[PDB]
Amino acid sequence: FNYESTDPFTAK
Amino acid sequence: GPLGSDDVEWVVGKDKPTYDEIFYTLSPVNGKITGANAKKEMVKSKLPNTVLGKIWKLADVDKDGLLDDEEFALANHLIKVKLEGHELPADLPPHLVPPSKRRHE
Ligand SMILES: [Ca+2]
Repeated sequence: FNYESTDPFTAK
Repeated sequence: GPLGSDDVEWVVGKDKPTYDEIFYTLSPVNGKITGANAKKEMVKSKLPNTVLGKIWKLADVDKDGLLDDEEFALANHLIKVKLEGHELPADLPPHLVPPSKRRHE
């Protein structure tokens, strides 16, 4: 699926 | 099911009250801290977002963007594992993950 990132780390 | 034969000693449960004390002193939301408070703590750990990120993705038991009591415990645990001079293998053994994620087969 389209990634799984909602974490405050991988947002930048 | 309490009392039986299947007992799993959660490793991070022995030194959890420390992260519990920190948990409540970070200002939690409904008993669960958000990625804000957690990330603030994790950056005060002085670790890179890469390490912190993999920590989160392993420690987020609910997979809910939040850190509950057990989730934050895992997070802080992996952080101090790095402090002890170790690495995070991106694996989560059955006795590293809270037994609340187990199905009935
Ligand atoms: Ca969580």
